[PDB]
Amino acid sequence: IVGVGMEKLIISTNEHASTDQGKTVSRATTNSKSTAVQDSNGESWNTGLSINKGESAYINANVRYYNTGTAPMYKVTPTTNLVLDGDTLSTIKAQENQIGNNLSPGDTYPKKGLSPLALNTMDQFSSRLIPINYDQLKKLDAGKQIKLETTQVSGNFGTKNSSGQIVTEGNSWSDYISQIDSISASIILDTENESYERRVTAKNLQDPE
Amino acid sequence: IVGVGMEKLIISTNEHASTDQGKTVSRATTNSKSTAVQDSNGESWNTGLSINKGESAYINANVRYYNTGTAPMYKVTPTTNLVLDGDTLSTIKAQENQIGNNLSPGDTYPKKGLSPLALNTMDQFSSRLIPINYDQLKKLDAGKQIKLETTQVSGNFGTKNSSGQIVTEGNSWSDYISQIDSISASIILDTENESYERRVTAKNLQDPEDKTPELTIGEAIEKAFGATKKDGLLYFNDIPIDESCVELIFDDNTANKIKDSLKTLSDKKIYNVKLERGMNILIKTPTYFTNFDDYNNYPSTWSNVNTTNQDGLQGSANKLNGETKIKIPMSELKPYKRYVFSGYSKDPLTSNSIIVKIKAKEEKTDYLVPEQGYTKFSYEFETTEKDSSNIEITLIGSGTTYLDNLSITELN
Amino acid sequence: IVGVGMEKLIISTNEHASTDQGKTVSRATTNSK
Amino acid sequence: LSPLALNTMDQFSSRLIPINYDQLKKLDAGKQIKLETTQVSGNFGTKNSSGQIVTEGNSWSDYISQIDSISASIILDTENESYERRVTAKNLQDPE
Amino acid sequence: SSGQIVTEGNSWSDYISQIDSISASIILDTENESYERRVTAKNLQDPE
Amino acid sequence: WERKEAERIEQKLERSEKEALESYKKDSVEISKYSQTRNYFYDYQIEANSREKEYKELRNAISKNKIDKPMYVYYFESPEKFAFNKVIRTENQNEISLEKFNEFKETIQNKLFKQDGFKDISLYEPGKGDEKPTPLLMHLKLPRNTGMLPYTNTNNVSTLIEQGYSIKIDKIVRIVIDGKHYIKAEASVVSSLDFKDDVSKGDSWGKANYNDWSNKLTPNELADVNDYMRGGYTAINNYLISNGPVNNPNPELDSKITNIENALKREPIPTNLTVYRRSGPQEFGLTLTSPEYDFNKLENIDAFKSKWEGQALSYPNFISTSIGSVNMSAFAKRKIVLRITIPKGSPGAYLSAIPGYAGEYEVLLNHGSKFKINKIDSYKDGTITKLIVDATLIP
Ligand SMILES: [Ca+2]
Repeated sequence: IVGVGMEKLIISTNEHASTDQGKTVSRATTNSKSTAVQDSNGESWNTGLSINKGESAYINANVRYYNTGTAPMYKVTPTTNLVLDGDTLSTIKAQENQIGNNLSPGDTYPKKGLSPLALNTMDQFSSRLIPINYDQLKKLDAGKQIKLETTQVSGNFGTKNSSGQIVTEGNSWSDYISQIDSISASIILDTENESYERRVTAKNLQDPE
Repeated sequence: IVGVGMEKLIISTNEHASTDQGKTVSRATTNSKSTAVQDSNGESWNTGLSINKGESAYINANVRYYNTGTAPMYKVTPTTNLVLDGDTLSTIKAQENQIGNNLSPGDTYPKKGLSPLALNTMDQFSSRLIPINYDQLKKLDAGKQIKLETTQVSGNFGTKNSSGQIVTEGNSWSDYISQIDSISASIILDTENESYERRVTAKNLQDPEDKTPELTIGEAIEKAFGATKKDGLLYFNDIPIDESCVELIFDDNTANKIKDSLKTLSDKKIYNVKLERGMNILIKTPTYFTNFDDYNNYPSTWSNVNTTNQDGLQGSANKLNGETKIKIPMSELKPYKRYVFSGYSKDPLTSNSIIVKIKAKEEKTDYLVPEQGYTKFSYEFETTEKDSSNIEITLIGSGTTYLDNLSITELN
Repeated sequence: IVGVGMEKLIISTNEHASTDQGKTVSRATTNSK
Repeated sequence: LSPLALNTMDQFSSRLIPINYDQLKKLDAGKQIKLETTQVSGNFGTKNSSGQIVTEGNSWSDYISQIDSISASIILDTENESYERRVTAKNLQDPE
Repeated sequence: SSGQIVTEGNSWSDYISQIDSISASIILDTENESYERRVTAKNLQDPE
Repeated sequence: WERKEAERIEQKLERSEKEALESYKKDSVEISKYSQTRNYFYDYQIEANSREKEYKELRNAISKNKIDKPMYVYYFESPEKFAFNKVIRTENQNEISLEKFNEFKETIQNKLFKQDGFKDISLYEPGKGDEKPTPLLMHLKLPRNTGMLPYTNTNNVSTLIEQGYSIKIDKIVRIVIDGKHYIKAEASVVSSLDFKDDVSKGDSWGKANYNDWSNKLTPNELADVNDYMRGGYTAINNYLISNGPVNNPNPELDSKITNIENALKREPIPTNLTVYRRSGPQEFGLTLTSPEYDFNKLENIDAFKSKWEGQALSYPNFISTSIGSVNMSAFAKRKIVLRITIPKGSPGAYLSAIPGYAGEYEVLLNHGSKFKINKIDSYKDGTITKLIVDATLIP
């Protein structure tokens, strides 16, 4: 049973700023019909500020994964929602930068004592950042918060042969989730410092077989 | 049976805005044949707005996946249209960010209690957003909405390998979709809070080598929905789904086939008609229905209550020369729906007709002439505002006529 | 036997349009002699 | 037929070959660019007993070093034609 | 087994550490060329 | 990994070899069974069979590819192949008893068992989805220069070999796989020289190894042994059977016996060799009219195996054997065929090396030789079933 918790979120405003300054020197001469000489000089300063309405800022979320089940998950690949007010800004599946190799029951990735990992890219090859609008940025500036919802998690399990050779590649937990949830009852014990979630098989009394 | 529904749409206008500000200081000196010193100060401001007519805005849609079949689907990858007026803006196949791992029958992705998922990329690697024109942006600002249509869904099924392990890779439902659709009839039960869609194999009578078993519509319905039989009628869980307790909607070919089969049939019931390939049958259970034996859900009550006569379709008639009055409080009816009031009527002796008066939004008065047998009339009405006056149904009549199985069913 | 039929075509003109507006204030002091 | 054009340097043939400003000035001053081939990759065909030929996975680079190590190279240079051959030579310090 | 030379999937990194772990390294420098070798050395703490 | 390795092999195969491999993939059992007992028929019978072409193509395809180092192969074998008729455990049982383990242990104590057919093996130990049809698992070490044909069958890279050796079991232990007890055996191959049907090769080898044998013979004893093997071998053998030296001693025939023994002892066989001989009922203490000589019924074979398999043998006279295994009209009636393995260095000679009609690929062995029977098996010869005895000569 794997879930994701967001610890803090960072805004990266996307603005372009400029600054100029110049100097000029001139000279003039007039001969009417009378002569004259004019000497001139000056300077200037400028500033600028350009902003894009399509992508006014970028966001970055620090997250952790936890396991409250009975079995480890290998190659943890969760999918998360980012919700601001009533809008799901984006849904990101974890890239190869945000994949946890091991997650034992009762453990955490990154392990306790380490900083949270940063989820700041949305494309497949981790080369594109997560944008937001001008209106969404204004909503954030007014004090509204972004929530993180986990919708699913992908992971592997290990199968052992007679010589103790563990293989996880190609063994997917998603193939068994529906079948386990269909024939089981869920029990949760909450305590105070740790939580446990279990599934226990239940009998169908309408089937004689 | 997997479909997609859109919750809301988000528009991201692609504009570039800039501001400038400056100040200047000058100095001049003129010498004529005299002197003159001039000091100049200045200031300025600027604003700008740039727009691209090709990609003026980007659109983001929040969607959900639902399943109404009998099997789960794995790696759900639907394809959708985005249509504004008569223009399909784009068709997107779901990428890794918009793929559902599991979808059990009757479930939803994301599960109930979670926010909808955002579909905001159109390329294969989720690296490019979905643009619209300047004209499409103007249409959107004018108040027009974008509709979403799902064209197809890709998914997997699970089998077992040489060991006990479950494998889903390489098992595709598209290899069986056409084969299942070609040899089956489709039956739908609508209910009120959940829909069910089924496919039941039908026999081809032109092929002498087709050994598939034969079925009628009633047997097919019972097998498809797991209905139980109490007294010769079908109940889904508690709702009666017998052909006289529900509304049946066919397509033209199915209606013609049932019409041709009825005239040669003995019992002359639709549930006794032989099932055939290509049929489209839709069952719509009523919101309120009374049979005068055991079932009654009306929030109000009928003025005439006399079930001492062993008549009617199923052992009850509850009708005499009096007048029947029902008062629907309008607090249990949806604001904007196209409701239908239906029932069965019979005159054992040829007598006067019945004054059917319906007052929901406008007063409607119509007459029907019952025959020696039972026929259904199925008049219609419509709610107004969810807070306006009540709904009044009056069935003024004489000649000690008979009624049974009165229902109120909604539709689009 | 599979064929394709087009039902309508949509044109997306690619133009870049901009709009600017400004202000200016000045003051000069001249001392002839 | 006309010579082929070599004008890209990435794997997907999407990026051209640039030069500096100093290199451009040198080119404009009359200097020339030479081409030197450093290696060639290719395949050989193995013919089945039923006259079937496959060239996938058969690489000459697996044999180039071995052929060069145990052979002597001979070149014949006639008019408008050249021939290059490798002939196996015996090693006398090896009795086997 | 067919009798042809194959160099695909045969990596030297699989053997670099193992060769360096059990060998002694000797280099001859001369004047115009350099030669580097590894020669297997015995471990006397292992009776096997 | 092995898919491109299987490809590189099949590419260079002939179209006939490809269709032979496909026919094997469809009907492996009958082809294997035919290859086991194919060389015990007549010369012309094996030529006209409707399955000899498949055997030739398959054996050529297998022998095309050879290995350069010894390696281990893993497969499941029926325990009755090692002359253990009882059941170690049923296919539904989970445990092997100590008594069954011990019985199997003293059954296979010091013996060599010959394998002579196609077999499907694996280069990796059985795992999870692998079929486990018998409670006996074999770890066999193949020798250098042995043929293996790795072919893909429904994705699974399977390997096919042909057996032409005799294996001996070194150690056996009881292991657990998935909650079931198995008997695991470490086996090794004992190489031997076997000319099954190609009598030409055996004749050439015997000529090359024994045409100079006469030269080493002193001329008087050479003519003496020659005259024996022409005319008096029957008389000498009959005198030996009746225990003549003990019952009615006489030096005239004892001289012949001593000369024969010394001449055979002069030059021994230089390599492990196998010979085939058709034996008569009088050799096993039976008569042609004895009911047990009919091997059509199972009980006759069962009794013969129970009373003979695993026991010893003793031939007071000399043993006449042939290198070839094909049936001859001289011994067509003989329902019992004797398979003998000659250890290297044992006395013997190739009689047919000398010019003239010395016999039919005749090989003679010293009198008084003892034999041990390892396994006995049956094969059908037309309307009757003949019986094959596998034995090893002991010094
Ligand atoms: Ca009724």
